[PDB]
Amino acid sequence: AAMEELQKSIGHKPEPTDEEWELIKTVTEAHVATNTQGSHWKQKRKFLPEDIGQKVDLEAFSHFTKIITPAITRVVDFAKKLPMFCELPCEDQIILLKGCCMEIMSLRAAVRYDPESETLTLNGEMAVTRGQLKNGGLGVVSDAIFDLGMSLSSFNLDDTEVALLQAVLLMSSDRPGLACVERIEKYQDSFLLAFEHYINYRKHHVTHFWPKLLMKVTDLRMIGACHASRFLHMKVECPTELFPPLFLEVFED
Ligand SMILES: O=C(O)Cc1cc(I)c(Oc2ccc(O)c(I)c2)c(I)c1
Ligand SMILES: [As]
Ligand SMILES: [As]
Ligand SMILES: [As]
Ligand SMILES: [As]
Ligand SMILES: [As]
Ligand SMILES: [As]
Repeated sequence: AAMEELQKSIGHKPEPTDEEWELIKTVTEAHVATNTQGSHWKQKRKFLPEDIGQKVDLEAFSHFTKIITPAITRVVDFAKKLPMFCELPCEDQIILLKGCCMEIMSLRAAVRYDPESETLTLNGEMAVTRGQLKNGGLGVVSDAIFDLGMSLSSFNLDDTEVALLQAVLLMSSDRPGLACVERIEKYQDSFLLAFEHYINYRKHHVTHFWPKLLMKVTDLRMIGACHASRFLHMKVECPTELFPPLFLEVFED
């Protein structure tokens, strides 16, 4: 903990300390419990009819918002199982959640990318294509998520890495309106540090793994920001009635 810089300067790659291993277990379990069973959506997935999602294709949009509420609640459930999140005020809770929701949902869809069928599986239950997701309301956001998915294939991420990534997205102190900024940053730094150490232990046969991984954090933030804009365009090209209450609550002030 106190011998970070010096440990790096020598050339050693510090692995998780006992305190961090404990933190890693909590976050991983948090993710695993609120996410689909690994390597299961593959056999249980259902491809969306090729005729849907071939303006906003309201039919495809319909199919997506039908399962969007559970996807969102899974993210709240994840956040709930992290003590650091619970230590925070109600106002900060909501702000943090409204800001990372689409970032985490996208990472989750992205890691369930299948190069064979060239599809993503939403909620591990609905296999969709780039065009289908694009026409269903996401526009270029679909492109961004699929591009992310194709890229993540080489990273070979496990439940721990995806979980830590989600924790880093969640604890974003720059979220506007936050009140407990400096402690939300302490939490994030803590996650980032356990994360880097986890990566050293994992030793991916990939060059500059950590920095490349960090760039993904930025891409996920962009996907989120970009989706905020896609939501505005949705409220115009879509019947207000096809917007589940929680969907509206989380993305719009
Ligand atoms: O797969 C998961 O667990 C989470 C997940 C669930 C869904 I439904 C999803 O698609 C979206 C997201 C935002 C949006 O405005 C529209 I219309 C569709 C994505 I991307 C990810
Ligand atoms: As709680
Ligand atoms: As509140
Ligand atoms: As509470
Ligand atoms: As505070
Ligand atoms: As974009
Ligand atoms: As955009």
